[PDB]
Amino acid sequence: SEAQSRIQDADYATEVSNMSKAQIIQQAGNSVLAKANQVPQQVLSLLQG
Amino acid sequence: SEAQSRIQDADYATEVSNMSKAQIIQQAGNSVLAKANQVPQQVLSLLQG
Amino acid sequence: SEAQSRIQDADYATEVSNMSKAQIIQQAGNSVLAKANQVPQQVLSLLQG
Amino acid sequence: ANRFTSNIKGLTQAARNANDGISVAQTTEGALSEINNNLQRVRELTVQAT
Amino acid sequence: ANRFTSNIKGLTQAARNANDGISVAQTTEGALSEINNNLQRVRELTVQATTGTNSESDLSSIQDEIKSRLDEIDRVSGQTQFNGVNVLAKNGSMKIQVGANDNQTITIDLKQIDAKTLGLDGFSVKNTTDPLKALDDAIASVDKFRSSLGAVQNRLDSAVTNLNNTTTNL
Amino acid sequence: TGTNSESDLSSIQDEIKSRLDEIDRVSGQTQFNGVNVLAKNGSMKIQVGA
Amino acid sequence: TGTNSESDLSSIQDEIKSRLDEIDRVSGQTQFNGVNVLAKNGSMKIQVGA
Amino acid sequence: QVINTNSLSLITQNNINKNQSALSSSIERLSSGLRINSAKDDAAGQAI
Amino acid sequence: QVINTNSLSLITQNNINKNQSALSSSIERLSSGLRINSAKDDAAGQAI
Repeated sequence: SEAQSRIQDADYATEVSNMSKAQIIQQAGNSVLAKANQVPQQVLSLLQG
Repeated sequence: SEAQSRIQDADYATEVSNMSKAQIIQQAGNSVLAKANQVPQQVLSLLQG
Repeated sequence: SEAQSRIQDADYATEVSNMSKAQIIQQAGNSVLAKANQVPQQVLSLLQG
Repeated sequence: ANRFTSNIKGLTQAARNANDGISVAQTTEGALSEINNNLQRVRELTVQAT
Repeated sequence: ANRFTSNIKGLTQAARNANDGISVAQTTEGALSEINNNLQRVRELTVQATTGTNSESDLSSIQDEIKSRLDEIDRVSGQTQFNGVNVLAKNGSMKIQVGANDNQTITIDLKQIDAKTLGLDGFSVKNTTDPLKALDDAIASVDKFRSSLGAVQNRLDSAVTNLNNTTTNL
Repeated sequence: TGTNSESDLSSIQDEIKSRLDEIDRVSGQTQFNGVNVLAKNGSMKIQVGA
Repeated sequence: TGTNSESDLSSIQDEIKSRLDEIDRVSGQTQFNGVNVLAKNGSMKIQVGA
Repeated sequence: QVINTNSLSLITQNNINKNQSALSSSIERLSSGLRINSAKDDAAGQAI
Repeated sequence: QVINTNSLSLITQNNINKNQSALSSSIERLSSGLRINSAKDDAAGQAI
Protein backbone atom coordinates (compact mmCIF):
# COMPACT_ATOMS: atom_id res chain seq x y z
CA SER A 1 0.00 0.00 0.00
CA GLU A 2 2.82 2.42 0.78
CA ALA A 3 4.45 1.61 -2.57
CA GLN A 4 1.15 2.26 -4.37
CA SER A 5 0.97 5.59 -2.55
CA ARG A 6 4.53 6.38 -3.67
CA ILE A 7 3.46 5.64 -7.27
CA GLN A 8 -0.03 7.03 -7.83
CA ASP A 9 -0.68 9.66 -5.14
CA ALA A 10 0.14 13.32 -5.74
CA ASP A 11 2.07 15.84 -3.66
CA TYR A 12 -0.32 18.63 -2.71
CA ALA A 13 2.37 21.30 -2.26
CA THR A 14 3.60 20.95 -5.84
CA GLU A 15 0.06 20.87 -7.22
CA VAL A 16 -0.93 24.00 -5.28
CA SER A 17 2.16 25.85 -6.50
CA ASN A 18 1.53 24.81 -10.11
CA MET A 19 -2.14 25.80 -9.91
CA SER A 20 -1.30 29.24 -8.49
CA LYS A 21 1.32 29.77 -11.20
CA ALA A 22 -1.19 28.72 -13.86
CA GLN A 23 -3.77 31.18 -12.53
CA ILE A 24 -1.23 34.02 -12.62
CA ILE A 25 -0.21 33.03 -16.16
CA GLN A 26 -3.86 32.98 -17.27
CA GLN A 27 -4.62 36.45 -15.91
CA ALA A 28 -1.39 37.85 -17.37
CA GLY A 29 -2.23 36.37 -20.77
CA ASN A 30 -5.73 37.84 -20.62
CA SER A 31 -4.32 41.31 -19.90
CA VAL A 32 -1.77 40.98 -22.70
CA LEU A 33 -4.55 39.91 -25.08
CA ALA A 34 -6.51 43.02 -24.13
CA LYS A 35 -3.46 45.18 -24.87
CA ALA A 36 -2.87 43.40 -28.19
CA ASN A 37 -6.45 44.01 -29.32
CA GLN A 38 -6.11 47.63 -28.20
CA VAL A 39 -2.96 48.13 -30.31
CA PRO A 40 -4.60 48.51 -33.79
CA GLN A 41 -6.58 51.59 -32.70
CA GLN A 42 -3.94 54.01 -34.03
CA VAL A 43 -5.13 53.39 -37.60
CA LEU A 44 -8.37 55.15 -36.71
CA SER A 45 -6.27 58.15 -35.68
CA LEU A 46 -4.42 57.88 -38.99
CA LEU A 47 -7.63 57.99 -41.04
CA GLN A 48 -9.19 60.72 -38.88
CA GLY A 49 -6.13 62.95 -39.21
CA SER B 1 -21.01 16.95 -21.67
CA GLU B 2 -17.40 18.01 -22.16
CA ALA B 3 -17.48 16.64 -25.71
CA GLN B 4 -20.59 18.70 -26.45
CA SER B 5 -18.78 21.71 -25.01
CA ARG B 6 -15.82 21.01 -27.30
CA ILE B 7 -18.24 20.91 -30.26
CA GLN B 8 -20.83 23.68 -29.89
CA ASP B 9 -19.39 26.19 -27.42
CA ALA B 10 -17.37 29.24 -28.43
CA ASP B 11 -13.99 30.53 -27.21
CA TYR B 12 -14.51 34.06 -25.93
CA ALA B 13 -10.94 35.21 -26.66
CA THR B 14 -11.31 34.64 -30.40
CA GLU B 15 -14.79 36.16 -30.43
CA VAL B 16 -13.63 39.29 -28.59
CA SER B 17 -10.67 39.73 -30.94
CA ASN B 18 -12.87 39.32 -34.02
CA MET B 19 -15.45 41.74 -32.61
CA SER B 20 -12.82 44.41 -31.98
CA LYS B 21 -11.36 43.93 -35.46
CA ALA B 22 -14.82 44.17 -37.03
CA GLN B 23 -15.57 47.38 -35.13
CA ILE B 24 -12.31 48.95 -36.31
CA ILE B 25 -13.06 47.87 -39.88
CA GLN B 26 -16.55 49.38 -39.71
CA GLN B 27 -15.25 52.73 -38.47
CA ALA B 28 -12.48 52.80 -41.08
CA GLY B 29 -14.96 52.00 -43.83
CA ASN B 30 -17.23 54.80 -42.66
CA SER B 31 -14.34 57.27 -42.79
CA VAL B 32 -13.31 56.13 -46.27
CA LEU B 33 -16.93 56.46 -47.41
CA ALA B 34 -16.98 60.04 -46.14
CA LYS B 35 -13.79 60.78 -48.07
CA ALA B 36 -15.22 59.17 -51.21
CA ASN B 37 -18.35 61.32 -51.02
CA GLN B 38 -16.15 64.39 -50.55
CA VAL B 39 -14.13 63.52 -53.68
CA PRO B 40 -16.60 64.78 -56.35
CA GLN B 41 -16.53 68.38 -55.05
CA GLN B 42 -13.80 69.43 -57.52
CA VAL B 43 -16.35 69.57 -60.36
CA LEU B 44 -17.97 72.52 -58.60
CA SER B 45 -14.58 74.25 -58.56
CA LEU B 46 -14.19 73.50 -62.28
CA LEU B 47 -17.59 75.00 -63.08
CA GLN B 48 -16.96 78.02 -60.85
CA GLY B 49 -13.85 79.06 -62.77
CA SER C 1 -37.09 9.11 4.76
CA GLU C 2 -33.85 8.40 2.92
CA ALA C 3 -35.83 7.43 -0.18
CA GLN C 4 -37.75 10.71 -0.02
CA SER C 5 -34.50 12.63 0.39
CA ARG C 6 -33.12 10.94 -2.73
CA ILE C 7 -36.08 12.34 -4.72
CA GLN C 8 -37.10 15.73 -3.35
CA ASP C 9 -33.95 17.17 -1.75
CA ALA C 10 -31.40 19.16 -3.74
CA ASP C 11 -27.66 18.69 -4.25
CA TYR C 12 -25.97 21.89 -3.12
CA ALA C 13 -22.78 21.53 -5.18
CA THR C 14 -24.71 21.43 -8.46
CA GLU C 15 -26.98 24.29 -7.38
CA VAL C 16 -24.05 26.52 -6.40
CA SER C 17 -22.26 25.80 -9.68
CA ASN C 18 -25.41 26.58 -11.67
CA MET C 19 -25.92 29.81 -9.71
CA SER C 20 -22.37 30.97 -10.41
CA LYS C 21 -22.61 30.08 -14.10
CA ALA C 22 -25.96 31.86 -14.44
CA GLN C 23 -24.56 35.00 -12.81
CA ILE C 24 -21.58 34.97 -15.17
CA ILE C 25 -23.90 34.54 -18.16
CA GLN C 26 -26.10 37.41 -16.98
CA GLN C 27 -23.21 39.84 -16.57
CA ALA C 28 -21.78 38.81 -19.95
CA GLY C 29 -25.17 39.38 -21.57
CA ASN C 30 -25.41 42.81 -19.96
CA SER C 31 -22.01 43.78 -21.38
CA VAL C 32 -22.90 42.49 -24.85
CA LEU C 33 -26.21 44.38 -24.74
CA ALA C 34 -24.38 47.60 -23.84
CA LYS C 35 -22.02 47.13 -26.78
CA ALA C 36 -24.93 46.31 -29.09
CA ASN C 37 -26.70 49.54 -28.16
CA GLN C 38 -23.40 51.37 -28.67
CA VAL C 39 -23.04 49.96 -32.20
CA PRO C 40 -25.54 52.18 -34.12
CA GLN C 41 -23.63 55.40 -33.33
CA GLN C 42 -21.67 55.24 -36.60
CA VAL C 43 -24.66 56.62 -38.51
CA LEU C 44 -24.24 59.86 -36.57
CA SER C 45 -20.69 60.11 -37.92
CA LEU C 46 -22.01 59.28 -41.40
CA LEU C 47 -24.50 62.16 -41.26
CA GLN C 48 -22.03 64.59 -39.67
CA GLY C 49 -19.51 64.19 -42.49
CA ALA D 1 -24.92 18.56 -30.43
CA ASN D 2 -28.66 17.85 -30.49
CA ARG D 3 -27.99 14.12 -30.21
CA PHE D 4 -25.43 14.78 -27.46
CA THR D 5 -27.95 16.81 -25.45
CA SER D 6 -30.50 14.03 -25.85
CA ASN D 7 -27.99 11.51 -24.52
CA ILE D 8 -27.03 13.77 -21.59
CA LYS D 9 -30.64 14.22 -20.50
CA GLY D 10 -31.37 10.51 -20.90
CA LEU D 11 -28.38 9.47 -18.80
CA THR D 12 -29.21 11.95 -16.03
CA GLN D 13 -32.78 10.65 -15.93
CA ALA D 14 -31.50 7.06 -15.90
CA ALA D 15 -29.34 7.73 -12.83
CA ARG D 16 -32.33 9.38 -11.16
CA ASN D 17 -34.35 6.23 -11.88
CA ALA D 18 -31.64 3.90 -10.54
CA ASN D 19 -31.72 5.73 -7.21
CA ASP D 20 -35.33 4.56 -6.80
CA GLY D 21 -34.34 0.92 -7.28
CA ILE D 22 -31.62 1.32 -4.66
CA SER D 23 -34.25 2.69 -2.27
CA VAL D 24 -36.64 -0.21 -2.94
CA ALA D 25 -33.89 -2.73 -2.25
CA GLN D 26 -32.99 -0.96 1.00
CA THR D 27 -36.59 -1.01 2.24
CA THR D 28 -37.04 -4.69 1.42
CA GLU D 29 -33.74 -5.50 3.13
CA GLY D 30 -34.87 -3.78 6.33
CA ALA D 31 -38.14 -5.69 6.36
CA LEU D 32 -36.24 -8.94 5.81
CA SER D 33 -33.91 -8.12 8.71
CA GLU D 34 -36.88 -7.75 11.05
CA ILE D 35 -38.32 -11.04 9.79
CA ASN D 36 -34.95 -12.68 10.42
CA ASN D 37 -34.87 -11.45 14.02
CA ASN D 38 -38.37 -12.81 14.62
CA LEU D 39 -37.41 -16.18 13.11
CA GLN D 40 -34.31 -16.35 15.32
CA ARG D 41 -36.38 -15.75 18.44
CA VAL D 42 -38.86 -18.41 17.29
CA ARG D 43 -35.99 -20.88 16.89
CA GLU D 44 -34.78 -20.12 20.41
CA LEU D 45 -38.31 -20.66 21.73
CA THR D 46 -38.55 -24.02 19.96
CA VAL D 47 -35.20 -25.09 21.42
CA GLN D 48 -36.55 -24.21 24.85
CA ALA D 49 -39.86 -25.99 24.23
CA THR D 50 -38.50 -29.32 22.91
CA ALA E 1 -2.90 34.34 -50.87
CA ASN E 2 -5.69 32.14 -52.23
CA ARG E 3 -3.65 29.02 -51.51
CA PHE E 4 -2.75 30.41 -48.07
CA THR E 5 -6.42 30.99 -47.21
CA SER E 6 -7.26 27.45 -48.33
CA ASN E 7 -4.51 26.10 -46.07
CA ILE E 8 -5.70 28.19 -43.10
CA LYS E 9 -9.27 26.95 -43.39
CA GLY E 10 -8.17 23.34 -43.85
CA LEU E 11 -5.84 23.38 -40.85
CA THR E 12 -8.44 24.96 -38.56
CA GLN E 13 -10.98 22.34 -39.62
CA ALA E 14 -8.37 19.63 -38.99
CA ALA E 15 -7.79 20.84 -35.42
CA ARG E 16 -11.54 20.83 -34.83
CA ASN E 17 -11.62 17.27 -36.17
CA ALA E 18 -8.83 16.15 -33.83
CA ASN E 19 -10.81 17.41 -30.84
CA ASP E 20 -13.48 14.82 -31.72
CA GLY E 21 -10.99 11.96 -31.56
CA ILE E 22 -9.79 13.23 -28.19
CA SER E 23 -13.39 13.13 -26.94
CA VAL E 24 -13.95 9.60 -28.29
CA ALA E 25 -10.83 8.30 -26.56
CA GLN E 26 -11.81 9.97 -23.28
CA THR E 27 -15.29 8.41 -23.28
CA THR E 28 -13.97 4.94 -24.10
CA GLU E 29 -11.36 5.26 -21.35
CA GLY E 30 -14.04 6.12 -18.79
CA ALA E 31 -16.06 3.05 -19.74
CA LEU E 32 -12.90 0.94 -19.49
CA SER E 33 -12.23 2.33 -16.00
CA GLU E 34 -15.66 1.19 -14.84
CA ILE E 35 -15.06 -2.26 -16.33
CA ASN E 36 -11.72 -2.40 -14.51
CA ASN E 37 -13.39 -1.63 -11.18
CA ASN E 38 -15.91 -4.42 -11.76
CA LEU E 39 -13.11 -6.86 -12.63
CA GLN E 40 -11.20 -5.92 -9.47
CA ARG E 41 -14.24 -6.58 -7.30
CA VAL E 42 -14.81 -9.91 -9.06
CA ARG E 43 -11.20 -10.89 -8.35
CA GLU E 44 -11.64 -10.07 -4.66
CA LEU E 45 -14.81 -12.17 -4.69
CA THR E 46 -12.98 -15.16 -6.18
CA VAL E 47 -10.21 -14.83 -3.59
CA GLN E 48 -12.86 -14.95 -0.87
CA ALA E 49 -14.72 -17.84 -2.51
CA THR E 50 -11.81 -20.23 -3.03
CA THR E 51 -11.75 -21.18 0.67
CA GLY E 52 -12.69 -24.39 2.45
CA THR E 53 -14.58 -22.54 5.19
CA ASN E 54 -17.41 -21.54 2.85
CA SER E 55 -20.41 -23.86 2.59
CA GLU E 56 -22.41 -24.52 -0.58
CA SER E 57 -24.97 -21.76 0.05
CA ASP E 58 -22.14 -19.28 0.66
CA LEU E 59 -20.60 -20.29 -2.66
CA SER E 60 -24.01 -19.84 -4.27
CA SER E 61 -24.29 -16.29 -2.91
CA ILE E 62 -20.76 -15.45 -4.04
CA GLN E 63 -21.55 -16.83 -7.49
CA ASP E 64 -24.73 -14.74 -7.60
CA GLU E 65 -22.75 -11.57 -6.89
CA ILE E 66 -20.02 -12.54 -9.38
CA LYS E 67 -22.56 -13.27 -12.12
CA SER E 68 -24.35 -9.98 -11.45
CA ARG E 69 -21.10 -8.05 -11.84
CA LEU E 70 -20.19 -9.99 -14.99
CA ASP E 71 -23.58 -9.11 -16.49
CA GLU E 72 -22.89 -5.50 -15.52
CA ILE E 73 -19.58 -5.70 -17.39
CA ASP E 74 -21.32 -7.08 -20.47
CA ARG E 75 -24.05 -4.43 -20.30
CA VAL E 76 -21.57 -1.56 -19.95
CA SER E 77 -19.71 -2.99 -22.94
CA GLY E 78 -22.77 -3.35 -25.16
CA GLN E 79 -24.79 -0.25 -24.34
CA THR E 80 -22.01 2.38 -24.35
CA GLN E 81 -22.27 4.21 -27.68
CA PHE E 82 -20.71 7.48 -28.85
CA ASN E 83 -22.37 9.42 -31.68
CA GLY E 84 -24.34 6.32 -32.63
CA VAL E 85 -21.22 4.13 -32.62
CA ASN E 86 -20.92 1.27 -30.14
CA VAL E 87 -17.21 1.62 -29.43
CA LEU E 88 -16.91 -1.40 -27.11
CA ALA E 89 -18.95 -3.83 -29.21
CA LYS E 90 -16.81 -4.70 -32.25
CA ASN E 91 -13.17 -4.58 -33.31
CA GLY E 92 -12.68 -1.57 -35.53
CA SER E 93 -10.78 1.62 -36.17
CA MET E 94 -11.38 5.33 -36.74
CA LYS E 95 -9.48 7.62 -39.10
CA ILE E 96 -9.19 11.18 -37.77
CA GLN E 97 -8.52 13.82 -40.42
CA VAL E 98 -5.82 16.01 -38.86
CA GLY E 99 -4.51 17.57 -42.07
CA ALA E 100 -5.49 19.84 -44.93
CA ASN E 101 -4.78 17.42 -47.80
CA ASP E 102 -6.10 13.89 -48.33
CA ASN E 103 -4.89 10.80 -46.45
CA GLN E 104 -3.92 12.77 -43.35
CA THR E 105 -5.40 10.40 -40.79
CA ILE E 106 -4.42 9.34 -37.28
CA THR E 107 -5.81 5.86 -36.65
CA ILE E 108 -7.67 5.16 -33.40
CA ASP E 109 -8.10 1.48 -32.55
CA LEU E 110 -11.13 0.03 -30.75
CA LYS E 111 -11.18 -3.50 -29.32
CA GLN E 112 -14.32 -5.44 -28.45
CA ILE E 113 -14.12 -5.77 -24.65
CA ASP E 114 -16.71 -8.08 -23.08
CA ALA E 115 -17.03 -11.44 -21.34
CA LYS E 116 -16.56 -13.46 -24.54
CA THR E 117 -13.44 -11.54 -25.62
CA LEU E 118 -11.96 -11.77 -22.11
CA GLY E 119 -12.33 -15.49 -21.39
CA LEU E 120 -14.96 -14.90 -18.69
CA ASP E 121 -17.77 -16.75 -20.50
CA GLY E 122 -19.43 -19.12 -18.05
CA PHE E 123 -17.14 -18.10 -15.19
CA SER E 124 -18.48 -19.95 -12.15
CA VAL E 125 -17.27 -20.76 -8.65
CA LYS E 126 -19.91 -23.38 -7.85
CA ASN E 127 -21.22 -26.67 -9.19
CA THR E 128 -13.88 -23.16 -13.31
CA THR E 129 -10.21 -24.14 -13.25
CA ASP E 130 -7.58 -21.46 -12.58
CA PRO E 131 -10.03 -18.57 -12.05
CA LEU E 132 -7.50 -16.06 -10.72
CA LYS E 133 -5.11 -16.51 -13.65
CA ALA E 134 -7.91 -15.84 -16.14
CA LEU E 135 -9.07 -12.80 -14.16
CA ASP E 136 -5.53 -11.38 -14.12
CA ASP E 137 -5.24 -12.06 -17.85
CA ALA E 138 -8.44 -10.10 -18.50
CA ILE E 139 -7.23 -7.24 -16.29
CA ALA E 140 -3.97 -7.01 -18.24
CA SER E 141 -5.81 -7.25 -21.56
CA VAL E 142 -7.98 -4.25 -20.72
CA ASP E 143 -4.95 -2.37 -19.35
CA LYS E 144 -3.22 -2.76 -22.73
CA PHE E 145 -6.19 -1.18 -24.52
CA ARG E 146 -6.28 1.65 -21.97
CA SER E 147 -2.58 2.34 -22.58
CA SER E 148 -3.15 2.43 -26.34
CA LEU E 149 -6.00 4.91 -25.86
CA GLY E 150 -3.80 7.15 -23.72
CA ALA E 151 -1.06 7.10 -26.35
CA VAL E 152 -3.58 8.10 -29.02
CA GLN E 153 -4.79 10.95 -26.80
CA ASN E 154 -1.26 12.29 -26.38
CA ARG E 155 -0.63 12.07 -30.13
CA LEU E 156 -3.83 13.96 -30.90
CA ASP E 157 -3.02 16.71 -28.39
CA SER E 158 0.44 17.19 -29.90
CA ALA E 159 -1.15 17.35 -33.35
CA VAL E 160 -3.59 20.04 -32.20
CA THR E 161 -0.77 22.17 -30.81
CA ASN E 162 1.28 21.83 -34.00
CA LEU E 163 -1.71 22.75 -36.18
CA ASN E 164 -2.38 25.83 -34.04
CA ASN E 165 1.21 27.02 -34.45
CA THR E 166 1.26 26.34 -38.19
CA THR E 167 -2.06 28.12 -38.71
CA THR E 168 -0.78 31.19 -36.85
CA ASN E 169 2.42 31.29 -38.91
CA LEU E 170 0.64 30.88 -42.25
CA THR F 1 -13.58 12.24 -40.82
CA GLY F 2 -14.46 8.94 -39.18
CA THR F 3 -16.42 10.45 -36.29
CA ASN F 4 -19.16 11.71 -38.63
CA SER F 5 -22.22 9.48 -38.92
CA GLU F 6 -24.17 8.84 -42.11
CA SER F 7 -26.70 11.61 -41.45
CA ASP F 8 -23.88 14.11 -40.88
CA LEU F 9 -22.35 13.13 -44.22
CA SER F 10 -25.79 13.51 -45.80
CA SER F 11 -26.12 17.06 -44.45
CA ILE F 12 -22.59 17.97 -45.58
CA GLN F 13 -23.28 16.57 -49.05
CA ASP F 14 -26.56 18.50 -49.21
CA GLU F 15 -24.80 21.78 -48.46
CA ILE F 16 -21.93 20.97 -50.85
CA LYS F 17 -24.36 20.14 -53.66
CA SER F 18 -26.19 23.40 -52.98
CA ARG F 19 -22.96 25.38 -53.32
CA LEU F 20 -21.94 23.50 -56.47
CA ASP F 21 -25.35 24.27 -57.96
CA GLU F 22 -24.80 27.91 -56.98
CA ILE F 23 -21.44 27.88 -58.77
CA ASP F 24 -23.03 26.44 -61.91
CA ARG F 25 -25.84 29.00 -61.67
CA VAL F 26 -23.49 31.98 -61.34
CA SER F 27 -21.44 30.64 -64.25
CA GLY F 28 -24.43 30.24 -66.55
CA GLN F 29 -26.29 33.38 -65.55
CA THR F 30 -23.70 36.17 -65.76
CA GLN F 31 -24.32 38.18 -68.93
CA PHE F 32 -22.54 41.30 -70.18
CA ASN F 33 -24.19 43.16 -73.07
CA GLY F 34 -26.06 40.05 -74.15
CA VAL F 35 -22.98 37.81 -73.89
CA ASN F 36 -22.76 34.85 -71.50
CA VAL F 37 -19.06 35.29 -70.77
CA LEU F 38 -18.63 32.26 -68.49
CA ALA F 39 -20.59 29.76 -70.57
CA LYS F 40 -18.52 29.02 -73.70
CA ASN F 41 -14.89 29.11 -74.79
CA GLY F 42 -14.38 32.13 -77.02
CA SER F 43 -12.50 35.33 -77.66
CA MET F 44 -13.19 39.05 -78.04
CA LYS F 45 -11.34 41.55 -80.23
CA ILE F 46 -11.06 45.13 -78.95
CA GLN F 47 -10.37 47.78 -81.60
CA VAL F 48 -7.62 49.94 -80.09
CA GLY F 49 -6.32 51.49 -83.31
CA ALA F 50 -7.30 53.77 -86.16
CA THR G 1 14.70 0.71 -15.07
CA GLY G 2 14.82 -2.80 -13.62
CA THR G 3 11.54 -2.49 -11.71
CA ASN G 4 9.49 -2.27 -14.91
CA SER G 5 7.94 -5.52 -16.14
CA GLU G 6 7.55 -6.62 -19.75
CA SER G 7 4.01 -5.25 -20.05
CA ASP G 8 5.14 -1.85 -18.76
CA LEU G 9 7.96 -1.83 -21.31
CA SER G 10 5.45 -2.74 -24.02
CA SER G 11 3.18 0.16 -23.07
CA ILE G 12 6.10 2.61 -22.90
CA GLN G 13 7.32 1.42 -26.30
CA ASP G 14 3.80 1.84 -27.68
CA GLU G 15 3.75 5.48 -26.58
CA ILE G 16 7.31 6.05 -27.85
CA LYS G 17 6.48 4.56 -31.26
CA SER G 18 3.33 6.68 -31.47
CA ARG G 19 5.34 9.84 -30.76
CA LEU G 20 8.02 8.87 -33.29
CA ASP G 21 5.30 8.34 -35.89
CA GLU G 22 3.94 11.77 -34.98
CA ILE G 23 7.40 13.28 -35.53
CA ASP G 24 7.66 11.61 -38.93
CA ARG G 25 4.16 12.77 -39.88
CA VAL G 26 4.86 16.38 -38.88
CA SER G 27 8.09 16.25 -40.88
CA GLY G 28 6.44 14.86 -44.01
CA GLN G 29 3.26 16.93 -43.99
CA THR G 30 4.75 20.36 -43.18
CA GLN G 31 4.40 22.08 -46.56
CA PHE G 32 4.68 25.79 -47.40
CA ASN G 33 3.45 27.19 -50.72
CA GLY G 34 3.50 23.72 -52.24
CA VAL G 35 7.01 23.01 -50.91
CA ASN G 36 7.73 20.30 -48.33
CA VAL G 37 10.45 22.15 -46.43
CA LEU G 38 11.22 19.40 -43.89
CA ALA G 39 11.23 16.52 -46.36
CA LYS G 40 14.41 16.91 -48.46
CA ASN G 41 17.79 18.63 -48.27
CA GLY G 42 17.75 21.73 -50.42
CA SER G 43 18.15 25.48 -50.58
CA MET G 44 16.08 28.57 -51.35
CA LYS G 45 17.43 31.72 -53.00
CA ILE G 46 15.80 34.96 -51.83
CA GLN G 47 16.17 37.91 -54.21
CA VAL G 48 17.16 40.85 -52.00
CA GLY G 49 18.67 43.05 -54.69
CA ALA G 50 17.80 45.09 -57.75
CA GLN H 1 -0.53 49.08 -39.39
CA VAL H 2 -2.58 46.24 -40.84
CA ILE H 3 -6.15 46.02 -39.53
CA ASN H 4 -7.06 42.86 -41.45
CA THR H 5 -4.75 40.71 -39.29
CA ASN H 6 -3.78 41.04 -35.63
CA SER H 7 -0.90 38.52 -35.44
CA LEU H 8 0.05 39.63 -31.91
CA SER H 9 -3.44 38.65 -30.76
CA LEU H 10 -2.98 35.25 -32.39
CA ILE H 11 0.31 34.75 -30.55
CA THR H 12 -1.32 35.70 -27.25
CA GLN H 13 -4.22 33.31 -27.84
CA ASN H 14 -1.76 30.54 -28.68
CA ASN H 15 0.12 31.15 -25.43
CA ILE H 16 -3.14 31.11 -23.46
CA ASN H 17 -4.16 27.84 -25.11
CA LYS H 18 -0.76 26.39 -24.23
CA ASN H 19 -1.18 27.48 -20.61
CA GLN H 20 -4.71 26.06 -20.25
CA SER H 21 -3.54 22.44 -20.03
CA ALA H 22 -1.35 22.98 -16.96
CA LEU H 23 -4.18 24.68 -15.06
CA SER H 24 -6.65 21.94 -15.98
CA SER H 25 -4.25 19.17 -14.95
CA SER H 26 -3.36 20.87 -11.66
CA ILE H 27 -7.00 21.37 -10.67
CA GLU H 28 -7.88 17.80 -11.67
CA ARG H 29 -5.01 16.38 -9.61
CA LEU H 30 -5.93 18.53 -6.60
CA SER H 31 -9.58 17.46 -6.80
CA SER H 32 -8.97 13.74 -7.29
CA GLY H 33 -5.87 13.48 -5.11
CA LEU H 34 -4.22 11.04 -7.54
CA ARG H 35 -1.35 12.06 -9.79
CA ILE H 36 -2.38 9.51 -12.45
CA ASN H 37 -5.95 10.30 -13.51
CA SER H 38 -5.78 8.87 -17.04
CA ALA H 39 -3.69 6.71 -19.34
CA LYS H 40 -2.38 9.88 -20.99
CA ASP H 41 -0.52 10.75 -17.78
CA ASP H 42 1.71 7.69 -17.38
CA ALA H 43 -0.31 4.45 -17.87
CA ALA H 44 2.75 2.41 -16.95
CA GLY H 45 2.39 3.69 -13.42
CA GLN H 46 -1.34 3.19 -13.92
CA ALA H 47 -0.92 -0.47 -14.87
CA ILE H 48 1.46 -1.02 -11.95
CA GLN I 1 -12.66 30.29 -21.86
CA VAL I 2 -16.07 28.66 -22.20
CA ILE I 3 -18.67 29.88 -19.69
CA ASN I 4 -21.51 27.58 -20.79
CA THR I 5 -19.70 24.44 -19.53
CA ASN I 6 -17.56 24.01 -16.42
CA SER I 7 -16.01 20.56 -17.04
CA LEU I 8 -13.55 21.00 -14.16
CA SER I 9 -16.44 21.60 -11.76
CA LEU I 10 -18.11 18.45 -13.08
CA ILE I 11 -14.94 16.45 -12.41
CA THR I 12 -14.73 17.86 -8.89
CA GLN I 13 -18.38 17.01 -8.20
CA ASN I 14 -17.81 13.49 -9.52
CA ASN I 15 -14.84 13.03 -7.18
CA ILE I 16 -16.84 14.34 -4.21
CA ASN I 17 -19.69 11.95 -5.02
CA LYS I 18 -17.16 9.11 -5.23
CA ASN I 19 -15.75 10.05 -1.82
CA GLN I 20 -19.17 10.32 -0.12
CA SER I 21 -19.68 6.54 -0.02
CA ALA I 22 -16.56 5.80 2.04
CA LEU I 23 -17.48 8.43 4.64
CA SER I 24 -21.04 7.13 4.87
CA SER I 25 -19.89 3.52 5.28
CA SER I 26 -17.29 4.46 7.89
CA ILE I 27 -19.79 6.41 9.98
CA GLU I 28 -22.35 3.60 9.72
CA ARG I 29 -19.79 1.01 10.84
CA LEU I 30 -18.63 3.21 13.72
CA SER I 31 -22.18 3.82 14.94
CA SER I 32 -23.48 0.26 14.58
CA GLY I 33 -20.24 -1.46 15.59
CA LEU I 34 -20.63 -4.25 13.01
CA ARG I 35 -18.61 -4.39 9.80
CA ILE I 36 -21.45 -6.15 7.95
CA ASN I 37 -24.33 -3.67 8.23
CA SER I 38 -26.18 -4.91 5.13
CA ALA I 39 -26.19 -7.59 2.46
CA LYS I 40 -24.35 -5.31 0.03
CA ASP I 41 -21.29 -5.43 2.30
CA ASP I 42 -20.51 -9.16 2.22
CA ALA I 43 -23.71 -11.24 2.74
CA ALA I 44 -21.61 -14.39 2.77
CA GLY I 45 -20.24 -13.25 6.10
CA GLN I 46 -23.77 -12.13 6.90
CA ALA I 47 -25.25 -15.58 6.20
CA ILE I 48 -22.48 -17.21 8.24
